[PDB]
Amino acid sequence: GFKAGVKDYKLTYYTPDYQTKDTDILAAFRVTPQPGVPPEEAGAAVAAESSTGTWTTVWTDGLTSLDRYKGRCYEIEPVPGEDNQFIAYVAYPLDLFEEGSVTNMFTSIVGNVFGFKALRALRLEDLRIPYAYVKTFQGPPHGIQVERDKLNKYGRPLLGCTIKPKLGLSAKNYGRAVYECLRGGLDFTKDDENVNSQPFMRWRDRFLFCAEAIYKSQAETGEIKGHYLNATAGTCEEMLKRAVFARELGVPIVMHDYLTGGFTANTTLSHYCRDNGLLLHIHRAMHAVIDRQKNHGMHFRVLAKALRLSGGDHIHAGTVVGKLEGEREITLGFVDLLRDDYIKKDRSRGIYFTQDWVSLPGVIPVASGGIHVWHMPALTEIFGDDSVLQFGGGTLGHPWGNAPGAVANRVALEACVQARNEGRDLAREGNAIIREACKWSPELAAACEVWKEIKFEF
Amino acid sequence: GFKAGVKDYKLTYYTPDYQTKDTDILAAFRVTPQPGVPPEEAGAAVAAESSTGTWTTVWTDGLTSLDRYKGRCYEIEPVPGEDNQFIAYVAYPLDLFEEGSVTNMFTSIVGNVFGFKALRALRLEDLRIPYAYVKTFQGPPHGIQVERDKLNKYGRPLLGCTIKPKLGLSAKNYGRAVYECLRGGLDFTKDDENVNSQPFMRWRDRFLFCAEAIYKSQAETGEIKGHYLNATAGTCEEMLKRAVFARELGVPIVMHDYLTGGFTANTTLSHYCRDNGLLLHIHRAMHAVIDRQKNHGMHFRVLAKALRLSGGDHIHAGTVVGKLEGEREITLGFVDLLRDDYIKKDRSRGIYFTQDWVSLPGVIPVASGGIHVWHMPALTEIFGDDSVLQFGGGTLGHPWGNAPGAVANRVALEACVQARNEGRDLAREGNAIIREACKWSPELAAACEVWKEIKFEF
Amino acid sequence: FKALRALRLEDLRIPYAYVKTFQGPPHGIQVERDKLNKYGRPLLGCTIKPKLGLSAKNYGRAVYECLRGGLDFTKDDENVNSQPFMRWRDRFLFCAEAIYKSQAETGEIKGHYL
Amino acid sequence: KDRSRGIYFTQDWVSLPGVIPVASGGIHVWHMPALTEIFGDDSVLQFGGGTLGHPWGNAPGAVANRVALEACVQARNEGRDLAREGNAIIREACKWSPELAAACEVWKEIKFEF
Amino acid sequence: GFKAGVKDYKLTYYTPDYQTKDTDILAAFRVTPQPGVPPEEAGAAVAAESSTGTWTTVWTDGLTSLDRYKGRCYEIEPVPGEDNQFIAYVAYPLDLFEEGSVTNMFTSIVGNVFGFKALRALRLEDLRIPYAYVKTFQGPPHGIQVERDKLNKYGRPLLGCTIKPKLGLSAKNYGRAVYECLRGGLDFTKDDENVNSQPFMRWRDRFLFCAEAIYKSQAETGEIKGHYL
Amino acid sequence: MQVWPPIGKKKFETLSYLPPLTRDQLLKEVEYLLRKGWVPCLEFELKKGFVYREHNKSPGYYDGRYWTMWKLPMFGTTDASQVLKELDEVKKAYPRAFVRIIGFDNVRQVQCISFIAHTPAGY
Amino acid sequence: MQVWPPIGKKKFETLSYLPPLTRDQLLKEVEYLLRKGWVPCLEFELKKGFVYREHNKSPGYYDGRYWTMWKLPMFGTTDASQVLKELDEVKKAYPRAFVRIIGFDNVRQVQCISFIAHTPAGY
Ligand SMILES: CC1=CC(=O)CC(C)(C)[C@@]1(O)/C=C/C(C)=C\C(=O)O
Ligand SMILES: O=C(COP(=O)(O)O)[C@H](O)[C@H](O)COP(=O)(O)O
Ligand SMILES: O=C(COP(=O)(O)O)[C@H](O)[C@H](O)COP(=O)(O)O
Ligand SMILES: O=C(COP(=O)(O)O)[C@H](O)[C@H](O)COP(=O)(O)O
Repeated sequence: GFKAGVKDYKLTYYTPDYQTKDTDILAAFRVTPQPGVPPEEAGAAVAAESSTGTWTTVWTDGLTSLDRYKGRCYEIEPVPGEDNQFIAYVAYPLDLFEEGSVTNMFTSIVGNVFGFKALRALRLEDLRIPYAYVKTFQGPPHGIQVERDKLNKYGRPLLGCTIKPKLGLSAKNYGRAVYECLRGGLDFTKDDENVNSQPFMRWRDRFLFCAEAIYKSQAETGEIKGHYLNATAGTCEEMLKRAVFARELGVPIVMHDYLTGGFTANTTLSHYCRDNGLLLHIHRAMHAVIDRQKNHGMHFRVLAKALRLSGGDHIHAGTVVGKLEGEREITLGFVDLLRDDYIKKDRSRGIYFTQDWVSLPGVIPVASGGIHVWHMPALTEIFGDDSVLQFGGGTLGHPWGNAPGAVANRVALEACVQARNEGRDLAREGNAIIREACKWSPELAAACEVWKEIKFEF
Repeated sequence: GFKAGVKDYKLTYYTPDYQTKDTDILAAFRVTPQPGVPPEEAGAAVAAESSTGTWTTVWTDGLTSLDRYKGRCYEIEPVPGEDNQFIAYVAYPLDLFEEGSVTNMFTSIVGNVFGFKALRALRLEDLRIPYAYVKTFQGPPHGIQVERDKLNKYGRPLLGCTIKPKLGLSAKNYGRAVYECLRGGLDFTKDDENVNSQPFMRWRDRFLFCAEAIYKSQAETGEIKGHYLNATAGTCEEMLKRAVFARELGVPIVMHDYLTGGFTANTTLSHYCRDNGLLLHIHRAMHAVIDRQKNHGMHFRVLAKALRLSGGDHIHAGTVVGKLEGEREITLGFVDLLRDDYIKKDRSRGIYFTQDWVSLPGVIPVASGGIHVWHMPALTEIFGDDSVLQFGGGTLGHPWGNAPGAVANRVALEACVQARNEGRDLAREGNAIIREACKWSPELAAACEVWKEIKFEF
Repeated sequence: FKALRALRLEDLRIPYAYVKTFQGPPHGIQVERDKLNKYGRPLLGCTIKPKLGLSAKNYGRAVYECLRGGLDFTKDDENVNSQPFMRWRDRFLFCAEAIYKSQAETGEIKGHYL
Repeated sequence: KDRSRGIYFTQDWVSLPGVIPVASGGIHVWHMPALTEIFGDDSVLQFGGGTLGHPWGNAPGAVANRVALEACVQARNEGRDLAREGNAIIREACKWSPELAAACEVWKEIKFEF
Repeated sequence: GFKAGVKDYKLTYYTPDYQTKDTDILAAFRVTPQPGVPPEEAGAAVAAESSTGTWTTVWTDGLTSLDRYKGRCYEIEPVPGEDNQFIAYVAYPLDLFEEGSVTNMFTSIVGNVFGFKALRALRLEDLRIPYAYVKTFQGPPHGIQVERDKLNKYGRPLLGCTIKPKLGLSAKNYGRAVYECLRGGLDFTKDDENVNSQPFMRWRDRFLFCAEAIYKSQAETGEIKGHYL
Repeated sequence: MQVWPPIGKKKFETLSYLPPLTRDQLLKEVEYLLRKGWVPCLEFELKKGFVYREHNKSPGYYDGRYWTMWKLPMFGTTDASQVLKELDEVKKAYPRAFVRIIGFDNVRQVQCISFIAHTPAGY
Repeated sequence: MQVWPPIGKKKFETLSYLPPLTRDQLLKEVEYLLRKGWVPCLEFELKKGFVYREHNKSPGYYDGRYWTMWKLPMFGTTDASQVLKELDEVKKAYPRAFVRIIGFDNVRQVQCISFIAHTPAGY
C-alpha cells in the first residue's frame, strides 16, 4: 500500500543480514555523522541517496522492485576516535550501472551523498569493482607487458623527465631540451600537465619539433625513445586532433590529464589509443583536491581503480620520498591494485576489499615529484621494475645540462639494478651503492654533490 | 649565470609590490602550512608549482622570461581562528592559459599544489577570470534571456521535477510518470543524474517514451514542456549519439553531469547544443566531494564560474532550506556570479574579487533537493524569478499522484508570485500565503498536510 | 605607382567569352518574381532598426509586425551577423516563425533576408 | 556605350541573369513617386527608418509604404506623370489611408540635397 | 517616450565627456564635412550610422539600451588648414562585434558612412583593437619566432624573388626559373599575385614543377628553400 | 494610433491595398497592359486562393502559385473590352472563383502585370 | 483522492493556476510592473491561442509564441490606469481575442512579466 510521508531510511536501506553477491559493487565509506544521527540511519541515508531512494515515500517504488535495485548498507564498523566515525559498507546491484562508464559509476556512488546536512564529513575509502563489471571495460589501451614488448625495454624501471619551466618555453626550445634529455639515457621526456596549446607555444609546433628530437636521439643512442605529447584539450574535437597528429608522426606515446579532462574524454582517448597503437600516459592533476584529507573526499585508490577501468598505460602514483604527500604502505597497496590481477583484502595497506581484475591489463605506476639521484635505491625498492621514475628538476637542474643530467639518472638506476640483482639490500646499502657508482661516472658525481642533503620530511 | 641547486621559492615567487594586470587570472587560496613553513614561502611554493617553477634551479629558465610568465604570490592576508591559516593571493599571466579551455585553467591552478608535503591543507576560494580570457569561451549555449524567449515563459521561477525512484523504472513507466507530472503544471521533468543507459532502462527507449509524454502533456495544457534527457555517457561518441537523437525528436532540452562527465566532454556538448538549438541543464554531481570542507578543496563558486565558461543554460545551485548543505549569503553570492554581467567584490558573500563577464550569457540557478510546498515562499524570496525550482519527492510523493503533485507546486509558486507582486513580504508572510492558497486548492491542501513539520536544520 | 598622383578605374568591358565562365546570379529577376509570385510593381523591403542591440525575440517580433503590414521582405542589417546581444541561430529561428506567421495572415509570400 | 551615363563600353551579358537593384538609405513615403519613376518595376525599395519610425508602429508603417507604392503604380498605369504629379498622387492616397496620412505628416518634409 | 521624426545625430551620438573603456574599439576618422555641416553633427552622424542609429527615430530603441550599444563620437580634433577637416574619435562597445570576424568589424565601422551626402570625404586613419577582442582571433598561423625556427634561418632579413614576367610563363619554365633563383642563395621565390590558374599555366602543374625545383635547390645548397604557392 | 487588424485582411498582391477597383479602373489596367505590348491572360482558382506548403517545404517551393488558365493567352488582342468580355464569361461560369488578369512579356519571358479581377464573397 | 481533468484545463502561463484575476488584482500586477521600471505592452491573438508546430519541428522552434502587438509598448507611462484603459479598448475592438499584458526590461532585454488579461468565452 502507498502511504505518502517521510519514513526513516534505515527501514528500507539498512540490511545487516544481507549477503553480498559477487556481482555487487561494494563501497567502504568513512562516515562522520552530525550529533544525534545514529550510524544505522546515516549509513542507510548514504545507501538510499546513492541508489534508488529520496527524502519522502514515492508511489512509483511499487511499479518496480526495490529489493532488486536498492543500494544497501549491510555493515557498520565503529572506528577509533569520537567523532562517532564509522565505516559504512554499501552494496549496489550490478543493474544500477551503465556498462563501460566510469562516469556513471561515480555519478551514483559519489554524486550527492557528500553534501548531506545530516553528515559532517564523508570519505569513500575503497570500491570493490565486481569482475562482471570489469569485463564491460576496455581498460588500458596496452598495459605493462605490451608496452615493454613494444618499446623493447626489460629488466629495470623506465626513466622519464618533465621539461622545465612548466610554462614559458617555445616549441623549438622544447624540442632542444627533449633531444638533450633523450640522448643522455632517459627512455622518455614529457610535456608538463599544463602544457596544452598556449600563446608561448602552440601544440602542433611542439609536436613536430619533439618528433624531430625523438628521431634524432633514437638514431644517436640506438634505443627506442618517446616524448609524451599532451592531448589534453578544451574539447574532444581538439583532443582528438592532437592524438591524430601524434599518430601521423608515428610517435609511440601520448598523454592525458584524466581528472581535469574528465572520464568521458579519457575513455574516448583510451579507445582511440587502442585503435591506433598509441601508448597513453596519465597525469592525475587535481587528485589532491579530492584525496588529501583523511575525513572527507575519495582516497586515491578509488581514483586509481577508476583510471584502470577508463584506461591508461601509465598513471602517476606518487614517490613516497619526494616533494608531494604519499605514505609507503598505502602506496604499495594501490600499486598492487594498479598492476596485479588479484589483490586480497589487506587493511594494513588500506585495501578494504579483495579485487579481481579478470585479466584486465595492468597500469605502470609513475613516481614523479621532487626526486633526484639519492632517491634511486628507495624508488627501485618500493616500486620494482614495473614502474616509470620521472626526474624533471632532477635532470634539467644538473650543473652540466640535460644529457649529463640524463646520464646521471640512468647510471644511478642501472647501479641500483645491478646491486639488487647481486643480492644487495637497496633499503640498507642505498647511499653506498650511489657513492660507489660516483667513482666511474663524472655525470653522477656532479649530480650527487648538488643534491646531497636535499630531503622531503614533514 | 646558472647556478644548480635548491633556492627558496619566495626569492622569485613572492612579489608583495606586484600590481595586478586586468589580463591576470587571480586566485584566493586559503593556505594551512606545516609548522615551521613561513607564509611567504608556502604562498610562493603555491605560485611556483601552479605556474613555471620546480623544486630545484633549471638552466632553461634563462631561455625564456620568468618575469613575463611566472605566477606570483602578491599578498598574504592572515586569517581568523585557524593556525597558521592565511589567504595567499596569486596572479597568473594570461599567456599561461589555453583559450576556451576550463580543463587547462584547472590543470595549472589546481593541478599539483594541493598535495604539497609543506602544507597541511589548501582551499581555492575564488578566481578572478579576466574579461580578456572570458572572451575566448562560448559560455552558455543560450542563457537566461534566450531560454525564456524560446520557452515563452516569463515572470516566475520555472518548475521542475526529478522522476523517482532514482533507478529501477522501465522506459514506459518513466514516460508515464513524466506525462502525469508535466500535465499538472510543471514546466519540466528530468532524468536523475545517474539515469544514463542501464539494463533496467536503455536510453533510446527512454528518449522515445519521454518525447511522447512531452508532446501529449504540451497539447493537453497549451504550455511548452520539456524533459531533460540525460546525454551523460561513458565516452563522447555515446554522449553525442544521445544529443543527436534528442535533436531528431525536436525536444527542447538535454542534460549533463559536468564534473563526472568532465570539462572536455561538457565543452563539446555545450558547442553541440549551441549549433543545434538545444537547452543544456547541468548537474553538479560530485561537487560536495571537492567543495564541502572549509579548510581543503575548491569552493563551489569556482566550480560555478568554470561551468559558466564551459557552458550550461541551468546549473544546480543548492536550496539553502533543503536536505543538502548551503548557507544563504554564500549562495546569493554565487547566484550573482552565475547570472549577472558584473559582480563587485563582497567578502560578506564570499566574493573575493570583482568579476566582469563581458556579456557572456547568464546561467539559470536550480534549487533542488528535499524541498516541498512550505519552502516555496523562502525559495521565491532567495532566488527571485530567474531560477528553476525542482521537486522530485515533493511531486511523486503527493498522496493523489503526479498531476495533483504538480498542481500543488504550481499553485504554491503562483500564490507566492502574486503575493510578492502585491507588496507582501515572502520572508514574513510565507506560511499565511500558502494557508490562504490551500482554501481554494484541494491539491495544495493535500500536499501541505503531508509535509507539515518536515524541515532540514543542522 | 610613385609616377602617378591619382588613378580611378571608371569602367571594364567584360568580354562575353569571359562572362560565359561565370554562373552569375543564383536566380536573377524573372526566376525570383516567378518563385515569389510577385508581378507588376517594385518589391518592398525594410531593414530592422536599431542596426545593433536587439535580442533574437525582439528581432522576430519587429519582423512579423513589418511583414504583416504589406512589405514583401524584411532584412538583417549588414552589421547583423552573430553577436553577444543576439546569436545568429536564435535570430534565424525566431525570424522563420515571424515569416510563416505573417505569410499565413496576409496570404502573400514573405521573406526575411538572413 | 553611353558617356552621358558614364558607360565607356558596350557590355554584352550573353544571357547571364540580371540583378534586381535595391533602393535603400533615408527614404520615406514622399520619395515613392520619384523611386518608381527612376527604377521602375524591377527593383526593391527598402524602408528601415521609414517603417520602424512610423508613429503607429511597424504594421501601420508597412501599410503606409505599401499604399504609397500601389498608389504610384495605379497612377502611372492610368497615364499620370510620376515626375510631375508625385506629391498630388501621395496627397490623394492620404484621404483614404490613415496609415499613409500619419507617415506623410511625420516626413513632410525631410529632404537630402547637397 | 517614443516621438516619431528626425532629430540631430549629436543629441544621442556626440558625447564629449565619454570615458573610453579598455574593451571599446576606438576609431580615428579624418572627416571632411560639406559646408554648413558642423563637426559635432558630422562626427555624430559617423558614430550613429556605423553602429545603432538611423536617419529617423525608431520606437525599437526603447526595447534595448542605446547607452550600452551606441557608437559615440567622444572627441573632435581639427586639422590645420581650411576645408573644415577634423579627426573624429569614435568609440564602439565590444558587444557590437562578432568574435574572430574581421569581416564583421569592417562591415560596421566602414560599411556605409563613407557615402554620406553630408560629407565630402572620409578616411579611417587608425583603429584601437581592444585586447579583449584580439583574444578572439587566432592571428598568424605561425608568426616571426615560429617561422624562423621552422626554416632554421637566423640573424638576417630573408631573401625572396617574384618570378617574371607576371603572366605568360608555362609551368615547366616557372619551375626552371624557381630552381635557378633558389640555388643562388635566395631563401624564397614566389608566384606573382596575378598567377592563380590560367590557360597559359594551370595551378596543379605549377605546384608539382615548383616542388621539384624547391627540393633540387635545397639538396644542392644545404639550406631550407620555399616557393610561395 | 490605429491597430492594423490581424484578421479579415487577406491580400492578393499588386493593387490589393488600394480601395476595390471600379470597372473603369480595371479597364485602365488592361489598357496599360495592351499599350505596353503585353499579352493578356485570365487565370482562376476555386479551392485554394492563397499560397500554402503541403507537398514540400524546401526553399522557393510553395503550392498554390499556379491557378487554372482560362482558355489561352489572348495573342493578337488590341482591344481592352475583349479581355473584360472574357472576365464576365469566367465570373458567370464560376461565380465562386478567384480571378486574376495577367500580362506576358515574351522578350523577357516574365509576367509584367497581375491583379485580382474577382473573388468569392467569403474567404 | 481527486483526479486532475485531462480536458477543459488549458493554461496561459504565469498566474493561470490561480482563480481568475479581479480588476484590482490585474491593476496590482500593472502597478508592480511600473514600480519595477518595466515598460507595459499589450498583445492579442484571435486564431491560435496556444503553441503548435506546423512550419518546423526542430529544437526550440514553436509556432504561436508571437501574438499581435496592440499599438506600441507604452514608454513613458507612469499610471497603471492608462494600461487598463488600453486593455478595455482592445477587449471592445476584439471581444473574441486572447489578450496578454507584458512588461519589458530594456537593460537585460527580456520580458520580465506576462499574464493573460482576457480570453474568448470558449476555447
Ligand atoms: C582580493 C583582492 C585581490 C587584489 O588583487 C587586491 C585586493 C587585496 C585589494 C582585493 O581585495 C581586491 C579585488 C578586486 C575588487 C578587484 C581586482 O583585483 O580585480
Ligand atoms: O611537474 C611535476 C614535478 O616535476 P619534477 O620532476 O621537476 O618534480 C609533476 O606533476 C609531479 O610529479 C606531481 O604529480 P604526482 O603527485 O601526481 O606524481
Ligand atoms: O536527486 C535530487 C534530489 O531529488 P528530490 O527533489 O526528490 O530531493 C537532486 O539531483 C539533488 O537535488 C542534487 O543535489 P544538488 O542540487 O545540491 O546538486
Ligand atoms: O541600413 C541602411 C539604411 O537603412 P534606412 O532605410 O533606415 O535608411 C542601409 O545599409 C543603407 O541603404 C546603406 O547602403 P547603400 O547606400 O549601399 O544602399
